[PDB]
Amino acid sequence: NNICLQKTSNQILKPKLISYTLPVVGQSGTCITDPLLAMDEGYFAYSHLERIGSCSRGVSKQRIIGVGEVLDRGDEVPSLFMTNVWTPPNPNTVYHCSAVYNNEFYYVLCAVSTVGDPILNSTYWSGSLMMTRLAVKPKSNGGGYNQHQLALRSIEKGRYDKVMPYGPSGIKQGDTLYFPAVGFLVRTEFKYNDSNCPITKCQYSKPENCRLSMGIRPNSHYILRSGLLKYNLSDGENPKVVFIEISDQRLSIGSPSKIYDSLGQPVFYQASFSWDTMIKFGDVLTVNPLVVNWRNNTVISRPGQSQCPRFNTCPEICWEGVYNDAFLIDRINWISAGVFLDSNQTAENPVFTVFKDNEILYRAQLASEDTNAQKTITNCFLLKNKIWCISLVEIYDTGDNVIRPKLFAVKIPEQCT
Amino acid sequence: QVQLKESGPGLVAPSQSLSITCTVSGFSLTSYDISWIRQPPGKGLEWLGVIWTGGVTNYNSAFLSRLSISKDNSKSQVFLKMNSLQTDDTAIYYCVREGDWFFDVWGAGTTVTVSSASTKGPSVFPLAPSSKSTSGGTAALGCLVKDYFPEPVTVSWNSGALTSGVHTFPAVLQSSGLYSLSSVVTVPSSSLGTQTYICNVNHKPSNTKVDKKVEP
Amino acid sequence: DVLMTQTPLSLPVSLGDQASISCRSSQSIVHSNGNTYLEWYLQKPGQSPQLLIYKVSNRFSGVPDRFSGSGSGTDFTLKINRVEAEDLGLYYCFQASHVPYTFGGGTKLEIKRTVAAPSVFIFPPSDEQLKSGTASVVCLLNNFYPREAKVQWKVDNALQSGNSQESVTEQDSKDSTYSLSSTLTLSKADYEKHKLYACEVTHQGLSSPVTKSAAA
Ligand SMILES: *[C@@H]1O[C@H](CO[C@@H]2O[C@@H](C)[C@@H](O)[C@@H](O)[C@@H]2O)[C@@H](O[C@@H]2O[C@H](CO)[C@@H](O[C@@H]3O[C@H](CO)[C@@H](O)[C@H](O[C@H]4O[C@H](CO)[C@@H](O)[C@H](O[C@H]5O[C@H](CO)[C@@H](O)[C@H](O)[C@@H]5O)[C@@H]4O)[C@@H]3O)[C@H](O)[C@H]2NC(C)=O)[C@H](O)[C@H]1NC(C)=O
Ligand SMILES: *[C@@H]1O[C@H](CO)[C@@H](O[C@@H]2O[C@H](CO)[C@@H](O[C@@H]3O[C@H](CO)[C@@H](O)[C@H](O[C@H]4O[C@H](CO)[C@@H](O)[C@H](O)[C@@H]4O)[C@@H]3O)[C@H](O)[C@H]2NC(C)=O)[C@H](O)[C@H]1NC(C)=O
Ligand SMILES: *[C@@H]1O[C@H](CO)[C@@H](O[C@@H]2O[C@H](CO)[C@@H](O)[C@H](O)[C@H]2NC(C)=O)[C@H](O)[C@H]1NC(C)=O
Ligand SMILES: *[C@@H]1O[C@H](CO)[C@@H](O)[C@H](O)[C@H]1NC(C)=O
Repeated sequence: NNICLQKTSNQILKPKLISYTLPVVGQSGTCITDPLLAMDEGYFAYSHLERIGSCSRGVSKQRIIGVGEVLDRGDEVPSLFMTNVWTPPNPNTVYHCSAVYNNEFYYVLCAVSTVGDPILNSTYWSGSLMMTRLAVKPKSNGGGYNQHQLALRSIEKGRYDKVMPYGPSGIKQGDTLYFPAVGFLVRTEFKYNDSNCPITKCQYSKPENCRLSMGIRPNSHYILRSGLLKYNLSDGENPKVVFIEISDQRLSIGSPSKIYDSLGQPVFYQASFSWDTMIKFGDVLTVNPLVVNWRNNTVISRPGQSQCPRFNTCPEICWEGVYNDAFLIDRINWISAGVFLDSNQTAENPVFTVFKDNEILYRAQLASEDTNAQKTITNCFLLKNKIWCISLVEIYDTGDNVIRPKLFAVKIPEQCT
Repeated sequence: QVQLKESGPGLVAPSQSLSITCTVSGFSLTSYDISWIRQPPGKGLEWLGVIWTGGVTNYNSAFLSRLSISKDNSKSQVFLKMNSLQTDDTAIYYCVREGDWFFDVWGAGTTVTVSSASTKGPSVFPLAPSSKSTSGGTAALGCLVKDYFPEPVTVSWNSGALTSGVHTFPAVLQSSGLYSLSSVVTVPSSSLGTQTYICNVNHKPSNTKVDKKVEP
Repeated sequence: DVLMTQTPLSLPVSLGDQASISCRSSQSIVHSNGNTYLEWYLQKPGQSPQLLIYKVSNRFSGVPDRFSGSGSGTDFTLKINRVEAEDLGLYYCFQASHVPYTFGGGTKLEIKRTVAAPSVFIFPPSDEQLKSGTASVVCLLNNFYPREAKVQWKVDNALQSGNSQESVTEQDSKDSTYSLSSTLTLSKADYEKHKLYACEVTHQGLSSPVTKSAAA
């Protein structure tokens, strides 16, 4: 599996638009929000919420959770071929779905909330979760093989009041599924040392800021800590979910995260939703005591607002940013790939980027510099020995004043010229 | 208690930049999209920009070169910045909340005047009740607020105790370039000389709050 | 870039009668979603605009049922039957089917009411302002229906011109009336012991009252 290891102004990445595969009807005129794209083996899970009207508050038309195969579409280009689609009854109660694939089934764990987004109405949230299993290769049946919902006998959340899936994709190890998650911890019970917060090189930074921005506001009742939710299929007739907190090395507010096998090992990515705006991801050293050997990356960051803009590294009170994940594609050189919004303070201009810790190797702009965009989900795999990445990129449609997900399949280039 | 409150500079010199902060209460910026609308004095409403819950920003094409919209989710603040300001730019500026492409809730507005003049606090003078100001049992008493350049002034009677029969006239710019207005309250003739009436005037741009007692 | 035209700049209407405002869009306003995002907003005097109608005919929460939106394609009308006094203000149509969102030029609704007579009061300058070296004489016409009215200032018995600024309030919701302040501003020296500072009002519902001040 050989790819260019040299920085090169050449336009050697040539992405293909394969969004036609997904269930997006542009002609409907609808906003498509809350996307999820998970790929493992030859299979993928996909989800979105389709709205008539504004993306924030237009009326929900449908929530889709679908699974299928990633196949060579006929010309050595991968496409998504959806085979099994479930529309949740009561679309408005389903939030924060996360997907892990094991043994011919994709399992999606979703928060259920009749009080709104659990992150925003967190003290009133029931805490209840739903686990849905979808066959990737369905079969003619009279019951639930193709789709059924499971019983979570218990939820072991430890000292947290509430735990929740929080991010698109997880991993399997044996029969144990690990979803990216977040724990809600009462702020008064959050033990932290202000001296630890890194204000040494920052003149306007204050010691309180790191603790204060572990919540969505300085006076939030809860703080959010990222982690994993563990589901051992080979454990009782109805298994329990067990929350597993992330280590406190390079701690940031709990945010949409992702854990993925790449080249034989799990990698963890955490979105930077506050002041540590440099990309947070790296090899998982241990899963159950979750500790991530974070990359010390000096080139990739995300756009923010005025308080925590791109390239900010000084502690600050802020809850802003965008989920732009990255996929390791060569562990010998630690080269990774992702789509990043190449702007300091506005959510615009998606650029597909192949990069090292201290160097962007090569890039393709997928749209114009003025083109508004948001969430980005990248997944890479082999197709007949070719490293391919499929990136979902939320892009703004100025004609309908809405946002819609576009899919790019991008072959990583073997040769720099 | 859902409210949008706008803090602005009052006065902006031509070619310099306008900065307004909107503080939001009772709602989450992540929950609702926020838009900026301006009313030119006399003239009708115009829409400048929207900031989405995600942080996507959409702007009127005309102001795109000179206009930036930003938000702090943690401090519940939305910020509008404009550059190369000119007299046409002088307007009341509104921070609005949007549901389904409609504006459900509106800030009170902040008044922005583009001018090279200096801000100047008002001088308040009593408009005394008199036989000449009395018709039957009803009498008129008032205060004249004069010589304040920045446009917004608020006049209160008896510290907001008396709101009955109160008319505050629209301000007129004088040859001086300083605005003048009269606030008049109708009161019982019997009350005069036994009841004390004091105007309370606030001119936020000059941080002026003054009380003037009105006697016959 | 989609333009909204409101046909009546001014609409006068009696209580209990039906007011009908028109709005034309320069292009189709139907979205791909198939919803026409046409909205009607009211601005009562002194307030921020408030939402009345969205998606052409939907009444926003709280809006009484006598408010009514209709339309097709590019022609929209709002109807207010049984117009009440608290309805007076500025009405704007608005489209959010196309970015940039755009407003119409506005329509002022005025309430036709029975002729009411002004109450006229005169206020002589405070000695405090007279210490300032300026002299302001204020004339107040209170609660008159036909806005049109003439105020004449006579210093001694000489008609004066070029020294007076007038200011009129917006129609009051409660009584459908207007009020007016005519200020005469002179220098202390120019207030040359002239006696007979007088204020002559003429209004549709009168036969010409005068109110006058002897200088000391
Ligand atoms: C998007 O944001 C990035 C990041 O901005 C940085 O982080 C954010 C969060 C904020 O904190 C912001 O304030 C930060 O700048 C911007 O890129 C950054 O741009 C700055 C300024 O252009 C760069 O700083 C320079 O880096 C170069 C090395 O590459 C260095 O030579 C510069 O030296 C300057 O400062 C010295 C003192 O520290 C001073 O002695 C120097 O004097 C010499 O040069 C002068 C001319 O430059 C000359 O007049 C003089 O006589 C001397 O010869 C000099 O003044 C300086 O340290 C950051 O490196 C850069 N960071 C990154 C990551 O790119 C982008 O600009 C912004 N994009 C847009 C479009 O705004
Ligand atoms: C980028 O730079 C940072 C420094 O800025 C660097 O941080 C270091 O990370 C490593 C790995 O997380 C830390 O090493 C750990 O230290 C603790 C305490 O000493 C040990 O208990 C850990 O050992 C456990 O894990 C090992 C690996 O699985 C096992 O082999 C071992 O048996 C234990 O189970 C581990 O050694 C280190 O302390 C920090 N601090 C430093 C050196 O500043 C980070 O690694 C760098 N990342 C990259 C990608 O290079
Ligand atoms: C969080 O959840 C609570 C509980 O459902 C919401 O409170 C209800 O609010 C509605 C309208 O505001 C009231 O009519 C009900 O009486 C409330 N219920 C209770 C049990 O008090 C609250 O509004 C939610 N907040 C957010 C931000 O979604
Ligand atoms: C899952 O449960 C089985 C027994 O129920 C155990 O043998 C196995 O080690 C468990 N796996 C994990 C990851 O805990």
